[PDB]
Amino acid sequence: AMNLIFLGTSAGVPTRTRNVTAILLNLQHPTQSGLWLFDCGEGTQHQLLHTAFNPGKLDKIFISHLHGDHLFGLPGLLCSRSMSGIIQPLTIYGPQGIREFVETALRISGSWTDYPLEIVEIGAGEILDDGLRKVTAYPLEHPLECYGYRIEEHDAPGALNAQALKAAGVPPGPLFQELKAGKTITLEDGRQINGADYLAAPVPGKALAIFGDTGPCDAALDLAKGVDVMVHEATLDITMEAKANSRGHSSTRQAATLAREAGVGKLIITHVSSRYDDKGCQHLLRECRSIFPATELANDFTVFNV
Amino acid sequence: AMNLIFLGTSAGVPTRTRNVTAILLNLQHPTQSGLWLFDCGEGTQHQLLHTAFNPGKLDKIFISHLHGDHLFGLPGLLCSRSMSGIIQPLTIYGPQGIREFVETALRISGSWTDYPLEIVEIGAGEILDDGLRKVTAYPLEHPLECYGYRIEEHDAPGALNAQALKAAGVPPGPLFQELKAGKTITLEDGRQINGADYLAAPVPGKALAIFGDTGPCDAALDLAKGVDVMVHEATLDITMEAKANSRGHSSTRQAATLAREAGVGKLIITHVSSRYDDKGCQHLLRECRSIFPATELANDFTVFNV
Ligand SMILES: [Zn+2]
Ligand SMILES: [Zn+2]
Ligand SMILES: [Zn+2]
Ligand SMILES: [Zn+2]
Repeated sequence: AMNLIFLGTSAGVPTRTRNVTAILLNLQHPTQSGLWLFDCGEGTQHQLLHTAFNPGKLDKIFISHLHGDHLFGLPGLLCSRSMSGIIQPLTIYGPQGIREFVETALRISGSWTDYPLEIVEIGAGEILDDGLRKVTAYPLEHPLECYGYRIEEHDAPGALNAQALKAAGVPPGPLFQELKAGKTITLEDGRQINGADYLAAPVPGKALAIFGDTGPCDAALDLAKGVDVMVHEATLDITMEAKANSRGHSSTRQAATLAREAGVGKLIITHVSSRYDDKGCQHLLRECRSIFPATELANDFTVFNV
Repeated sequence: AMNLIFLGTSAGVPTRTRNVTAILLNLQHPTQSGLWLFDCGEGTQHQLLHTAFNPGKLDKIFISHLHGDHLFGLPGLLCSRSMSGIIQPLTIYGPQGIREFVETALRISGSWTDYPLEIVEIGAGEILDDGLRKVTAYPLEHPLECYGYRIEEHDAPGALNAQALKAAGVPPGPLFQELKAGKTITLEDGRQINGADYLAAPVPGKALAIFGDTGPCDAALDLAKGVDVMVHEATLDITMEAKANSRGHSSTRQAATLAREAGVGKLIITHVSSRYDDKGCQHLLRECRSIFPATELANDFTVFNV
């Protein structure tokens, strides 16, 4: 369950090596094994096309903000989806204007969809409840209304300790069913056993925070708070922190420090400036690591376990 | 002077091997050495970025029609142009709606340009006169208003035959200047020489026809008429001619036959269906060739001399 597949990792504009923003979320569930997409910069559909993922599995698309490097690319994807035989329904979630944009693009281009498409203009707060996980939007600091997304899968109820029960005399099968239900079923050995003393340790869910572009901000800490994996931009190095901050971006240290401040398992930085070359990106990594060793650099097509 | 650089050659949707439509026209002139772009499907700017062409030289963009596979990609290019330091002015020519599309995209995405941008809603007829060449729009048969573009460079006035003059006694230099002007300057050898009898054979210009998507149509022959190079779609093979024609497309034979009918030097087919693989595209080529041997298959990044 839960995989991140980076399609684009470049700030603002594409480069020979990194395409603009798009992050894929593979949700491997027993009955919810679908695909989710966070952002859609130009070329996203191309990027996808080169992977073996089934474009049909993708059912939801979450846009953080409407800047070209996170949005242009969506109209083409929608048309390509339809031109394939995909008919599985699709839902887009994003800030106001998202609907006007998509509609206009489709209108003028003489396009449609042969699959039901639902566009949802969102705002801060819970966005949806899978029944298995919930997504929550958090407002960030950026030139355009921009949301971060916290994806949390509800905690799994603690399961019965089969071994402990077997140890206690309860045989597998018959009264096993009942003890499962909760019944305080008594044993032929003259002894009552309350299944509630064996349904131990209810495993907590995995927590993921995919941020939208942002400079330091209040809500930032909430989104991050103890999440397993935190995806955060690191557009510029420390010496450019002011430049970054002025445009709604964060510096290497700012991201790492927030990681630390929020006690998150792993930090994945992206949206790196086209100004830095491969080595420059390793220098960015070092900056983050020397303030939070558990940081990694995303790359086009790089994968991550939540 | 005059080069075609194909950026995308795929019908409707991108593929692992061919991107959607975009054709580059390199105009190498003594004082007009700029770049021209015909169509802008998604990924066009990416495609460009991988070539050594100076994106700054590009000053004009011609859109045949507004279908996504010829249009999405334009907004991203404009933003990237501006994000570089490009300031050289840019002009877009295309059917109605082109302006509304570009503007809306830029508005919603919170973008601008730091270079003057001129959008021009066109219709049939001459589009511009370079002074060196003229571009003319021709209406075609397709689900959306779609124009073909004839680019003709005016004929070069015949130059003076230096040799013939030297043969006739006229020395290089002095009276050479005058004979150039037209003066019937007389020679010391007692003899008048009218420069008009030496300014021989006025070389005709090169003629290029970049078609937009189309099924057979009346105007098609005009656009094509004797042009040096004819770029025409060949979306489907002969056995699919009806399917093709029903959607505003042409079959292999239809394109070749029009080539022949119009007496054009070379035929370059593109906008091939993602349905055909490499071999299938060679089968498409054969079809064209057996009705007009001078046909070639465009490929992403393939170049052509007009
Ligand atoms: Zn961005
Ligand atoms: Zn942004
Ligand atoms: Zn087309
Ligand atoms: Zn079309």
